Formats: sequence, structure tokens, C-alpha cells
Amino acid sequence: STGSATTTPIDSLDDAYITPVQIGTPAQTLNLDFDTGSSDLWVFSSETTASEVDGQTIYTPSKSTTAKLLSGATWSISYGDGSSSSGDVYTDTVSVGGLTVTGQAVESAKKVSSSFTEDSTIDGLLGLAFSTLNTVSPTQQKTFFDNAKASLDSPVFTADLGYHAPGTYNFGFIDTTAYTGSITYTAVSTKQGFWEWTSTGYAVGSGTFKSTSIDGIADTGTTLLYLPATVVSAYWAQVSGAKSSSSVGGYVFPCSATLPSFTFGVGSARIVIPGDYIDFGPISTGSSSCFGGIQSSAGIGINIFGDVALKAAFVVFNGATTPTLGFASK
Repeated sequence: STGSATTTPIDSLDDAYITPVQIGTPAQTLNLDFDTGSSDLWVFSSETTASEVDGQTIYTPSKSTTAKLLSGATWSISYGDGSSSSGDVYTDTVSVGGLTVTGQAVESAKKVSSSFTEDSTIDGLLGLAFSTLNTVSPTQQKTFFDNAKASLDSPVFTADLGYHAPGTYNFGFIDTTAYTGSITYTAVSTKQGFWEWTSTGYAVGSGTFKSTSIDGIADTGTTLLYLPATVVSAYWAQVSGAKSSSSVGGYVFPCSATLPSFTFGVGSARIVIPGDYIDFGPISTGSSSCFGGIQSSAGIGINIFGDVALKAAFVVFNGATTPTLGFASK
């Protein structure tokens, strides 16, 4: 089997991407944030505290003839941005782009933190990291990809995120028309539960490539590119007037600037992020200070190849017995 679904930016900045997902019988379609940095499929629901729902579409398990309470199971998750959610668990039929999994754990939110409530466009998350990170207790549950894997034509999914435009998540096949050149594959460590890999270096604009190992995670659920402070300083030093602002929470730059590109290495291959992809717009409405799309990971503990980086590539998440990542230009 295969599946193919369009993913759409939630706003004009590509702050996140939503993909329609069918849950239950008859189908209830919710727009989920596919997140290769986490491993829970959770949804706003008829169980979510009413004051914490503000415009999201909810899953109502009592209206699904295939929903079953997973008795005793609870979940609770905290994300790197400080947001969180928790609740109980149903199993139900879940379909993405024509690919169907029966018995998928659908984690129903009883509580969500303010940033989820405040984002009416995201109805929940669909985790695509390794199932070892799934938070369901006392019986850990598998991701949608893990459940589908054995049925897929090939044990892979691909992320093809657009810049200010829709893109595609495919399951079970590699669309050879969706990228240019060849796909360069690179090793993955699953030791932390992430799609963790080592970039071979970087360049800023037309500058020379610096060969240096940068361990980080391919994370579709993180908006920006978070790299070591040395790398980030080297980038922003090429932008007149750019500075790190403690009060804003990162590097800002004059909105009048033209940003240089940023290149990262995948083995001997190179992925080029155009400068425009690094502009996240005014820090507040009407400001002439703009927020940068490349930020320091120093306070995180891990480097994160988020959407800013991934949207410049066609990315293969290869879930073979030994997982690997593939990157192609497009």
C-alpha cells in the first residue's frame, strides 16, 4: 500500500504545516501537524476542556463506530517550545492520503496548553519519530508509520514541504518526479528516539564550505533551524545590523535586509536554503525588526533541522531495519 497527502502552511510565514487525517467511522477529518520530532498522535476532542478549545475541529469518539477506549491508558507530553497536552486513549481507524491503519492509538486531549488553544488551525499532532518516545502509559503505543510499515510497498515516508506553498507527505514510495539530481542517504542514530543524523558542514551565502560534523535531528514539527552558536554567529555576521536580542529571544535583523543563503552538507552533497526562507517577518506587527529563521541551539541541548532546512529538500525517512535519512535538492 501507499498514501499521499498534501500538507499546507498554517500561515504566511510557514510557522507549521497541517495535513488532513481521517479518524473513525464515519470519517472525522482533522488537520494534524505531522511531527518527525515526536511519537504521539493526539487530537483535540469532545473530551478537551471546553475553555481550552478555540476554533479547532474536534474528534468525538462516541460518534465513531470503530472507536474503542484503550482501558487505563493515559498520555502526557511536553514539547521543546514549552507547550504540553495530556489525556486518555482510544484505538480507531486512521487514514492518511488513502493509507489506512486499523487499531491506531488516537490520544484524546483532556488538557492542552495555551499555545495549542491559541492556534485554531492545528487540530492535533501526528508523531513520526520512533515509537520508543511515545508517552502512552502503562502500555506504550506505536506511531502511525510504525503500524503501517509492514503493509507499505517500501518502509519509508517522505517529506516535501513547500516554501510559502503546499507540499506533500508520501508513505510507502519515493516519487522520483519530486526532486532533482540524486538522493544522498546518511546514517541515523535512533538512540534518542529521533531521526538523528550528522551534517558534514555548512556555508554562508557564496562563502567557502566549512567541513565540520553537526549532529542534529530532522524535525518537521519545529519551525526554525537551530544550530551551534558558532555557526549561527557566522551566518548573522553577514547581515548588516543583525544582532542577538535577549528581549526578543533570538537573532533579529533589519526587515530591509536581503538575507544570504545557508548551505548544509549531507555527506558529499549540499542543500541550499535560499535567504528568503530565513525571513520570519516583523517581531511584532509593524516593526522594522525581523525575526531570523536560523537560531542558536545552545539552550536546547540538540541541534534541530526544522522546517527552514527541510523545506529546501526532498527528505526520505527510511524506516528499514537500519533506518537512514535521504536528502535531495528539488
